[PDB]
Amino acid sequence: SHMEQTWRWYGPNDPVSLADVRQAGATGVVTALHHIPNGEVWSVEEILKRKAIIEDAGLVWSVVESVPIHEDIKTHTGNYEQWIANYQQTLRNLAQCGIRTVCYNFMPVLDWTRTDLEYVLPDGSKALRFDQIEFAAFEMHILKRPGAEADYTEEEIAQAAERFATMSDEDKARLTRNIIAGLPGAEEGYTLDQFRKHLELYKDIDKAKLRENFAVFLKAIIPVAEEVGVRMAVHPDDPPRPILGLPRIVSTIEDMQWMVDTVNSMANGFTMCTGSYGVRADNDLVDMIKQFGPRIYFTHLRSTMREDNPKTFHEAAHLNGDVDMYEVVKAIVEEEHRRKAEGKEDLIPMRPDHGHQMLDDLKKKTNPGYSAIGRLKGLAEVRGVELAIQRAFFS
Ligand SMILES: [Cl-]
Ligand SMILES: [Mn+2]
Repeated sequence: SHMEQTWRWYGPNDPVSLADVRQAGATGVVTALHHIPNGEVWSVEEILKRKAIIEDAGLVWSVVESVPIHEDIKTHTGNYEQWIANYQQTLRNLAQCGIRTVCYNFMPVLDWTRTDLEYVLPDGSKALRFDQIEFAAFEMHILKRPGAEADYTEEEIAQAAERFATMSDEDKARLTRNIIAGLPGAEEGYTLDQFRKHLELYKDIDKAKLRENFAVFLKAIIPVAEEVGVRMAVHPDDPPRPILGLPRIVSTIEDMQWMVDTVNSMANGFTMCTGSYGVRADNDLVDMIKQFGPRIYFTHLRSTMREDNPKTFHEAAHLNGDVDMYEVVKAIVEEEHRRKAEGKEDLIPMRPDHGHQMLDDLKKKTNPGYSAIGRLKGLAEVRGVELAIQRAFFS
């Protein structure tokens, strides 16, 4: 109702139109210049072009998701210094164009990851799924990573071998593409061989080293963001665990603390993605929001559901997953009101993030799962929750 409601739109080629976005009840658009090569400067011309198209539809461009971080920066090799300078200039250009919140991530090699993009739920809608056994089967029988076995239980290893033996040729190829070709919003994509040799760049990069590399990026980027009035909002790892023998360092409350300890500036902030942090039961989403609320500049309000094997999860309906959406939204609302009591008024933009593929969208080739109807539904659900919290607690 007064909640800042935003919606990820991929641009002119997105099958979801800006008219769909408005009718969904979003007033803001989340987007990026996906056609601009990784690490290159986003020009004022290109930024203003996307901005104009959005304003044309009676919308505003609210949040950038994402400005991609080149792999050279993550490995601290090659042309990292130039890429950093370009990132800095991109932020200057964005700010000069009046776009002041930037979502980004530091997931190395792979971005957000699923094994199944067409998982049929009991109601017939399709969800995204990370099947731990499918993922083990890929790692040990397709990628054949030495020695991936350490990441798994004896039971999971046995189940993987069995799942792999039931897979058709096409099952194996589709599983592979699902994991490495890049899901919607990802700025990296690989063939199996490209992927395998890219992994080698990380043989001596452990959690501590990757943090060092991230610190270099942050200490260079944040003062620029602060100088120009842009706020940075880091997106968590998805899933928030170390996969493929690579570290993942934006997964827990300790990682959040590490980022604040590393760069104190308030320009160094967070995207509270409840779908990603909520994958693992030991993340206390409400406490995360209570402790880091002043630095939360963007939220993704969706839910996953852990299955019998707690590392297996699929995307749930927004109000029916592991995320206690009531408590999460209450905490966000409480944070917005404490800003207002500090004499400010600084709303936290949200987007529904992912939705199930349902109704008319089932007959379509969609961006997984950035179909419109399921995301409209999640947005409507959270809108209702937030409105009632506002009235129950802040009227
Ligand atoms: Cl969205
Ligand atoms: Mn998210």
